[PDB]
Amino acid sequence: MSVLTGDNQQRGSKLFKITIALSPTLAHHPWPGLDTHEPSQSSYSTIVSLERLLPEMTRIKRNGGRILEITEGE
Amino acid sequence: MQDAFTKAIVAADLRGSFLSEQELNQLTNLVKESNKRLDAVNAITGNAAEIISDAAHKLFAEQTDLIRPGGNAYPNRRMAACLRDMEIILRYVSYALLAGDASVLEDRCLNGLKETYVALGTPTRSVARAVQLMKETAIGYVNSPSGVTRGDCSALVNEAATYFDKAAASIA
Amino acid sequence: MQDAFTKAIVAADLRGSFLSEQELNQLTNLVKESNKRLDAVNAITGNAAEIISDAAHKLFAEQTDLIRPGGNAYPNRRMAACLRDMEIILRYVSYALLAGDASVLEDRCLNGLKETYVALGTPTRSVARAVQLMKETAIGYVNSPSGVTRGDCSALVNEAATYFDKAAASIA
Amino acid sequence: MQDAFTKAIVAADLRGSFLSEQELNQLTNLVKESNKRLDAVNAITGNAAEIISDAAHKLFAEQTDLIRPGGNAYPNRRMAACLRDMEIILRYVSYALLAGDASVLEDRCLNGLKETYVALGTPTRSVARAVQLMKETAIGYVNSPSGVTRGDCSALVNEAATYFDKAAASIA
Amino acid sequence: MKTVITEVIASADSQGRFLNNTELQAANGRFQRATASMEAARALTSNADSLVKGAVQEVYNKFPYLTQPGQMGYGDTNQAKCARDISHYLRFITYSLVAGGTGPLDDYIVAGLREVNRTFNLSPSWYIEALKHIKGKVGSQLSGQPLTEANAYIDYCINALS
Amino acid sequence: MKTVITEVIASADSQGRFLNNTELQAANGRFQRATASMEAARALTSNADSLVKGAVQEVYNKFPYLTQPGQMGYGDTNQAKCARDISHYLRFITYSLVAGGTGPLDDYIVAGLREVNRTFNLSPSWYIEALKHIKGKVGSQLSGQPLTEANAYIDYCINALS
Amino acid sequence: MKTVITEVIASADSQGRFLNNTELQAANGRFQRATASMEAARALTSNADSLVKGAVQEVYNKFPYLTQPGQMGYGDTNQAKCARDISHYLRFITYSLVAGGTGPLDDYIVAGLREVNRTFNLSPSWYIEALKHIKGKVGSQLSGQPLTEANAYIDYCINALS
Amino acid sequence: MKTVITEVIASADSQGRFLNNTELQAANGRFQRATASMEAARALTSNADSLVKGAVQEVYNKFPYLTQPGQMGYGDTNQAKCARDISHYLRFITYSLVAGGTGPLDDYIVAGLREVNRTFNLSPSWYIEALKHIKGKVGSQLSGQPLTEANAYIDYCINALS
Amino acid sequence: MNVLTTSSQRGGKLFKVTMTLSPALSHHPWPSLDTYEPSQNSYSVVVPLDRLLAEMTYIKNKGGRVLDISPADLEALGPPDISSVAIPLKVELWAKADVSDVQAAIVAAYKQIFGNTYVLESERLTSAESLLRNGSISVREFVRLLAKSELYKERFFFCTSNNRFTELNFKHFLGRAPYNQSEIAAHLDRYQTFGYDAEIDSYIDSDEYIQAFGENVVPYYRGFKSQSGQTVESFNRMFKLYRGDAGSDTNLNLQGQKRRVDPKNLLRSGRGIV
Ligand SMILES: CCC1=C(C)/C(=C/C2=NC(=C\c3[nH]c(/C=C4\NC(=O)[C@H](C)[C@H]4CC)c(C)c3CCC(=O)O)/C(CCC(=O)O)=C2C)NC1=O
Ligand SMILES: CCC1=C(C)/C(=C/C2=NC(=C\c3[nH]c(/C=C4\NC(=O)[C@H](C)[C@H]4CC)c(C)c3CCC(=O)O)/C(CCC(=O)O)=C2C)NC1=O
Ligand SMILES: CCC1=C(C)/C(=C/C2=NC(=C\c3[nH]c(/C=C4\NC(=O)[C@H](C)[C@H]4CC)c(C)c3CCC(=O)O)/C(CCC(=O)O)=C2C)NC1=O
Ligand SMILES: CCC1=C(C)/C(=C/C2=NC(=C\c3[nH]c(/C=C4\NC(=O)[C@H](C)[C@H]4CC)c(C)c3CCC(=O)O)/C(CCC(=O)O)=C2C)NC1=O
Ligand SMILES: CCC1=C(C)/C(=C/C2=NC(=C\c3[nH]c(/C=C4\NC(=O)[C@H](C)[C@H]4CC)c(C)c3CCC(=O)O)/C(CCC(=O)O)=C2C)NC1=O
Ligand SMILES: CCC1=C(C)/C(=C/C2=NC(=C\c3[nH]c(/C=C4\NC(=O)[C@H](C)[C@H]4CC)c(C)c3CCC(=O)O)/C(CCC(=O)O)=C2C)NC1=O
Ligand SMILES: CCC1=C(C)/C(=C/C2=NC(=C\c3[nH]c(/C=C4\NC(=O)[C@H](C)[C@H]4CC)c(C)c3CCC(=O)O)/C(CCC(=O)O)=C2C)NC1=O
Ligand SMILES: CCC1=C(C)/C(=C/C2=NC(=C\c3[nH]c(/C=C4\NC(=O)[C@H](C)[C@H]4CC)c(C)c3CCC(=O)O)/C(CCC(=O)O)=C2C)NC1=O
Ligand SMILES: CCC1=C(C)/C(=C/C2=NC(=C\c3[nH]c(/C=C4\NC(=O)[C@H](C)[C@H]4CC)c(C)c3CCC(=O)O)/C(CCC(=O)O)=C2C)NC1=O
Ligand SMILES: CCC1=C(C)/C(=C/C2=NC(=C\c3[nH]c(/C=C4\NC(=O)[C@H](C)[C@H]4CC)c(C)c3CCC(=O)O)/C(CCC(=O)O)=C2C)NC1=O
Ligand SMILES: CCC1=C(C)/C(=C/C2=NC(=C\c3[nH]c(/C=C4\NC(=O)[C@H](C)[C@H]4CC)c(C)c3CCC(=O)O)/C(CCC(=O)O)=C2C)NC1=O
Ligand SMILES: CCC1=C(C)/C(=C/C2=NC(=C\c3[nH]c(/C=C4\NC(=O)[C@H](C)[C@H]4CC)c(C)c3CCC(=O)O)/C(CCC(=O)O)=C2C)NC1=O
Repeated sequence: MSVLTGDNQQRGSKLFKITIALSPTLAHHPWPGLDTHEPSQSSYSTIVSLERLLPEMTRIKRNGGRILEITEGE
Repeated sequence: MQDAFTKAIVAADLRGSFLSEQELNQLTNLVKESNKRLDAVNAITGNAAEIISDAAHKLFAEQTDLIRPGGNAYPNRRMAACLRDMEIILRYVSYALLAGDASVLEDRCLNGLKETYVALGTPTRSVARAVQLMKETAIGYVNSPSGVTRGDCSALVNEAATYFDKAAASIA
Repeated sequence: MQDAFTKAIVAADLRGSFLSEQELNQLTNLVKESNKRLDAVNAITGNAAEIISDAAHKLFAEQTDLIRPGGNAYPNRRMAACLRDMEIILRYVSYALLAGDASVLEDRCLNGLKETYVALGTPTRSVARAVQLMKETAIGYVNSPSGVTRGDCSALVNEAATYFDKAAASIA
Repeated sequence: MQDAFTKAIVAADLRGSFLSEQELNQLTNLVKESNKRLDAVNAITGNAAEIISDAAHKLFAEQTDLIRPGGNAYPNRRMAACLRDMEIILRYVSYALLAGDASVLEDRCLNGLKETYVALGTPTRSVARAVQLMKETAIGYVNSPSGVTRGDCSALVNEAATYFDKAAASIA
Repeated sequence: MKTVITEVIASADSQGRFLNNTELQAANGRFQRATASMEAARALTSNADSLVKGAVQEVYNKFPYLTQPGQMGYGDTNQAKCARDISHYLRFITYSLVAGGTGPLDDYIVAGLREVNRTFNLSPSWYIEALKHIKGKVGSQLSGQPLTEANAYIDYCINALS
Repeated sequence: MKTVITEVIASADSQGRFLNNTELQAANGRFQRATASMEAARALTSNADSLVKGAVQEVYNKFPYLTQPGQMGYGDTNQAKCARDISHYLRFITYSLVAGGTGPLDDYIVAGLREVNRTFNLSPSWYIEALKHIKGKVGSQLSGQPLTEANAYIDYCINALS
Repeated sequence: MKTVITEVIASADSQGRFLNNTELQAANGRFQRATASMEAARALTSNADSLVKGAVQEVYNKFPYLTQPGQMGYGDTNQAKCARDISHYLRFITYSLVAGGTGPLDDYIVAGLREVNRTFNLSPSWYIEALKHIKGKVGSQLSGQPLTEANAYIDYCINALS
Repeated sequence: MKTVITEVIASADSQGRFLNNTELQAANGRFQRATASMEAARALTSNADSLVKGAVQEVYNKFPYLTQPGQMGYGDTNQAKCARDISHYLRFITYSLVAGGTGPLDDYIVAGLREVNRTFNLSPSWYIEALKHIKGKVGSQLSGQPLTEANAYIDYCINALS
Repeated sequence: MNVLTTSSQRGGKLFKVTMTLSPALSHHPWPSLDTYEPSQNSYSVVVPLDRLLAEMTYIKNKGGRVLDISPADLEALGPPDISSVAIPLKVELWAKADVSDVQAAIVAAYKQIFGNTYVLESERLTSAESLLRNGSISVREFVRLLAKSELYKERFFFCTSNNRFTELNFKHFLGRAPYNQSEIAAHLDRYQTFGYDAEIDSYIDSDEYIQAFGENVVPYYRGFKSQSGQTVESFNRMFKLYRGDAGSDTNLNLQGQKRRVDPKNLLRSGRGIV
């Protein structure tokens, strides 16, 4: 389950579980048709280390998806 | 991944046993019907595009709301996505028409589906309607093909149906 | 990402319609006030460092617990993180101000932020306050700048405030 | 990456100097002709597909060996690669044309081809011929467009040509 | 959704950077150009439908076999869905005009276009010919920079379909 | 080197895409803005001599102690290298004005600034105070959009140093 | 080039592994199947001439308008390049039959197909109709497993074009 | 679990692709081969009892010292766990025969083998010698393609242990 | 002396050598000063095995520097065959997979992302694969999850310079060679101030990446075909980057992980500032 297992090989210090409404702005099936996505990935839970927290968020917003939540990983 | 033999083997092993003469002959029969099975899988592959297309035409004939603004198969980006995962149910059901076991679905299609389409607000019955239409047409093709030897494929048509029906049930 | 025009377009499309003469002129007015808007965004960019610094000096003047051991802006590492967050929020507020829409702020910055801070033990009420101080000083600058043509920027000062107030509300 | 201004700046800096009144007015003139420049870049963008297509039809009209087996635009995979390269080069020529500097063209891209295609055995003179065909048609469009104000675009047509000619020379 | 404003903001954000004079100069372009854009928008807005019926018919006149029985320009439903589709294109053209970029076209018509058209047996040629016709008539509804804008976006759709 | 032109081209290239109406609108901003920019540039260019001597002195007047013996505002070489450095800043400001973006400042002064200043024991405060002074005097050499441009870039340097 | 043999070898290599009973069983399929495949190949090979002329004509009979002036089924060169193209397809079908996989079709016709057809204004519908016709006639040149093989590959091309 | 069927399906899935003639030819191999495989399976199944006792003993006859006190072929529990282990191998051989691939062997005996044997002080040599003996006797229970199959898998285990 | 034919005469192993010569070996017979031809700045010559020790000794003495020795017969078999990879097979992951659909993806991401080095079974990222199977994450994350892993850090980053890392990164993550000297520089400066992790994100959240791979497509080769905003010389870099189907990224080379794209070569495509 994306119910993070362990530290999910992130190492680092704290783990924050961040969920975003990722677009079609990002992702996109290799298919010929319209940079879409496979319904189901509307919200994308993801666990990142404290050191990598800021960079990831910057490139999430930059590519258009918007963060929906944030909780410390444990 | 399992196929019908692998499934037998896993159940035997859980007993600590060599395969039962029961299980052996069930598998001998699968080998017996395997040419028919190959034709059945070939029927789907050879008409994949039309199966998806025809299912599609009919889905939107019935549910003209999906192609209005506000609808989940509008605009082109989303209509393309719809065509794609109709292709999805079709192909995964076709790969299942091969194993003699649903697990390829229980392990994936029947797993996590609670927090999918439902999370998105995608109406599963409409996805299941497209699945149901793919089933009708796919089986149509399994039953009426190009110069295949005449015989009875109803056992295989049933089994293909249950794969289509698994997917539908899992999604709705 | 949305801007004020893009927002109009999305609402129009959900009706299946070309933009209403209502919506057209609302957007004509945004173009009318756009030089002022550019000065307002420029006011923030041109004083970003001081806006953060001055907010900061004042935050710790009020809340001397944050800079004691045990406090969330102690030692240097944590103070740098806090100074960095002040900059990040001021940055997305300026983006919203160029855009005429809060969405970039809500989607890339505010979404999940409160729950992050709570997980971290970062006192959200103090963060809300730091945002209130940035607002005071930022607007100060929007209202009293270098040789800009004299006129009325209160509409824009309000709108900037609501972006600061969104962030504060979202975090506290 | 350079544009025509950036180029001026780099040369000035190498003298340790503020821009010469000479260089200033050369750049004032570029700003003077910039609406024409935008139309010229727009002429190419607005007809990119036809420019490539028409160049292509004509390239293979002349060199019917490329579309025979043994030929470098056979089978479909290779033709798609060749069509893709035509687009890539037309694209960087349009970038150079917006920039006023072959620094995104001659600088940002005309070198390995000669040796590489000679190594791939690709006849460079034929590749230069494809660029000439694009050039002919592209300039055609720069000179005869939809309701643009009448005037003299020959300076810009020349400059566009030199970008096409750089590419040709670099590759043959 | 691609506009001058969103583009400069995206570029700032991705470098972790406040908007600077480079980015604000850019924005001024978009704001200075709103008047011409929005005049084109108003003219295209009020003179609208007939463009669709004109282009629909022209698809059948150029592909006669189209309006014959057994074909895809026959019966109320095909001809209805055609008008609708050209109307979608003109709608997004006006949106792209108003928005200051191709975003609306990219997100709602270009992304996925070919896959859809290929599954449904819709030839791009029709749509190009609908748009070529719309481009002919828009020659006398507008002029100057409003026409250039209208053209920019019509041509953008034609290239998306080639 | 960051200019409006290079930025839009970079963004097109990275998506494998021809320049479209979004990108050309952006470019028009940069070209429309050139007149104000270049007026600022000409005024800063001809006053350079005195702007530099004014700011150099102001560094000593605000930090009196710098000009005492054993200090870094003492002797011909320190005071010479100071004038030069402010002159470098004004030079790149004019370049940024002419170029239509912060590129010249980013590439030739900002990239590496702190490391250099830290190794050589140069306090940013001096440089901020040089620039604050230059900003005071440029208030009466320019006005309107040329002043706004001059300000944009002077302030950009001050933020780079804080 | 995708064949049963290359596929199993690829799968072994990528796991750093000798071919095992799984992979050799697979190969036996390809070898056992060669007889039917190669009978289809010989029949398609000697009838090539007429299969091509039959399908070429059928493209004009199904799309009558193609053969009128100003159209793409008119003049010696279009009609010549058409015969050639169907001949290419039949050629690669025979190759795929002989090779024991779709490789020849994948590498020489499928990779790039749509881009090429789209640049040159070639409708897949023609090619599907050429192939549907070839499929009709191959019904009486072959039967049993040679027909199934011929069908497999003809249908594979039709799906590649939809 | 590696079988011809799972392998071709895996390869299709990973390219996002329907099963094609390449993959179905492969499957036919596995199905055509089932008869020989399953004959080997039935013979190994009913002789299991004696094949195991034969190989167990042969481990002691080839390594006489194992059966002395203080050694790992002494006492009921060692000798019991040995019979069991060879029985595990024969069991998975029959499974691999029936399954059409090495999967059952790979997943249940090969993955982890050396780590386990090394921690428990079990020499592969014994197991190779058990299998060499089983291979000797299976020479007269089977012949033709059933023997080749039995051999394929016995040898596969011996290579896994070297 | 340049590009060779043939191997041996009596029998040998021909090695071709490359150097950089002073006017001490080769000069014009002119009236002044000794100079060698400017284009034979680095010169190469093929010598059979016995004459080889004597030649290297001579060259080193009279001033030259040996740049390389490599057998002639290695170097006669051309440049790689690229048919498998001109146009690849795309491998995507559907919403609701059949399970072995998902098996296909993992094997391919591995091959492509790790650059064809063997990833042994002890080695694989199992917990992360669990995630993809349940949906949870999409085919993009494993492309991102694999890159931040130690295995990726260890074979490609820790032991080579930053120039090399970035060049590999473009090949793996984007499928294309690195177009400009600016690209190399822009990246090296990012790693230096935001760390390794931020820098990894920068290829996976890029616009170029997003267009081609979207989110459910495994990154695949695409640099053997013309792309947009690609200098022309980036199609010759791709040959230097990929050495054939049996070639791989390999950090186990005797000489170590090194370059493959000459720094001089990158500058030919343009030089600016920053
Ligand atoms: C991690 C990889 C990944 C996946 C899998 C993903 C799924 C995903 N699908 C979405 C939407 C969507 N998905 C669909 C899909 C469908 N509609 C139907 O009727 C069919 C049953 C089905 C196609 C088979 C539609 C129609 C939407 C748009 C819903 C709306 O905005 O109303 C969204 C919302 C954001 C957007 O619209 O771009 C996400 C995040 N996103 C991702 O990043
Ligand atoms: C390339 C992979 C591959 C395929 C596809 C394959 C097909 C195949 N199908 C066969 C038979 C057949 N196939 C069918 C199938 C059908 N009968 C019907 O009436 C239905 C419409 C259809 C249901 C699926 C039947 C009835 C037979 C004859 C009985 C049998 O052999 O089991 C046979 C035995 C020879 C023959 O009688 O023609 C082969 C070899 N063999 C292969 O190696
Ligand atoms: C999307 C843009 C974005 C935001 C907004 C963001 C917030 C954010 N702030 C963080 C930490 C932090 N934030 C602060 C902030 C404060 N401490 C105080 O006492 C004050 C009340 C306040 C300053 C006003 C501190 C001290 C930490 C470090 C907490 C710790 O590690 O103990 C972290 C954890 C990762 C890290 O330390 O780098 C995130 C993700 N990250 C982002 O990427
Ligand atoms: C480089 C990007 C860029 C900027 C920044 C820009 C600014 C700009 N601000 C302007 C006007 C102005 N700007 C303001 C702004 C203000 N008035 C006040 O009293 C407040 C202190 C402040 C509130 C924000 C006002 C009142 C005008 C005159 C009215 C108007 O033109 O709307 C004008 C019209 C010319 C003029 O009257 O000076 C320009 C071009 N143009 C650009 O291209
Ligand atoms: C600076 C602008 C620019 C140019 C000009 C350019 C050329 C160029 N052409 C390439 C490939 C190619 N070019 C062709 C072209 C042809 N094949 C034929 O048989 C014909 C004779 C000819 C078409 C007329 C083909 C087939 C390939 C692929 C070669 C392969 O991968 O096997 C490649 C390798 C990268 C790739 O495949 O994308 C480059 C860099 N790249 C650039 O960035
Ligand atoms: C959206 C980006 C953008 C574009 C494209 C743009 C075009 C543009 N082209 C213009 C003029 C013009 N454009 C041309 C161009 C041509 N004359 C010819 O006869 C040739 C066929 C063609 C050569 C390229 C000429 C001659 C003028 C009038 C003179 C001038 O203003 O320089 C003008 C001044 C107003 C006018 O006279 O119409 C604008 C605004 N402005 C923009 O902001
Ligand atoms: C938001 C932007 C958007 C576009 C552009 C769009 C196109 C589009 N056109 C469609 C169908 C269609 N399109 C046409 C088009 C035509 N028929 C004719 O008489 C002419 C030849 C031609 C007009 C030039 C026809 C006949 C169909 C019905 C196809 C079918 O279901 O068989 C469908 C299938 C769903 C449906 O049946 O409505 C889509 C998605 N959908 C969108 O959401
Ligand atoms: C291209 C842009 C650029 C800048 C901005 C630049 C700054 C710069 N200032 C330097 C030194 C210096 N800078 C100063 C500055 C001052 N001394 C005073 O009297 C005042 C307090 C102050 C002026 C406000 C001094 C005294 C040195 C000599 C430091 C030393 O070597 O001890 C040096 C060291 C190399 C040298 O000694 O020249 C650099 C690189 N270099 C550049 O290339
Ligand atoms: C190796 C496999 C392979 C295929 C399949 C292939 C297709 C192909 N067909 C082409 C042209 C063509 N294809 C046709 C096709 C037709 N014209 C008609 O009368 C009918 C409607 C139709 C036949 C059904 C026509 C008319 C052209 C000329 C297009 C042009 O240049 O305008 C071209 C452009 C180069 C050229 O002009 O020859 C390619 C590459 N090329 C290949 O290398
Ligand atoms: C599913 C497949 C599978 C295999 C193959 C397997 C091997 C295996 N053999 C074991 C022990 C053993 N194996 C033997 C083997 C032998 N002793 C003798 O007399 C002979 C020399 C030899 C037989 C040739 C012995 C003596 C032990 C006990 C080792 C100990 O615990 O000290 C153990 C340790 C757990 C236990 O004590 O049972 C494993 C896991 N386990 C498995 O699950
Ligand atoms: C094909 C016609 C041809 C050319 C063009 C040529 C160039 C050339 N210039 C050389 C040296 C040289 N060239 C220069 C030139 C300069 N030094 C400077 O500082 C200035 C910037 C510049 C004069 C403007 C110098 C100083 C050397 C000697 C370098 C040395 O030995 O240290 C050499 C090395 C051999 C020699 O020294 O004779 C060659 C081959 N040789 C040729 O055969
Ligand atoms: C600048 C002054 C100068 C030096 C130093 C020099 C070295 C030199 N040693 C050479 C060969 C050689 N050098 C040796 C030396 C040795 N073989 C061994 O096993 C020992 C380890 C070692 C003796 C201690 C041998 C055996 C060859 C002949 C290699 C061959 O042809 O197979 C050659 C190739 C040309 C020739 O064989 O004459 C050169 C150039 N040449 C020079 O002009």
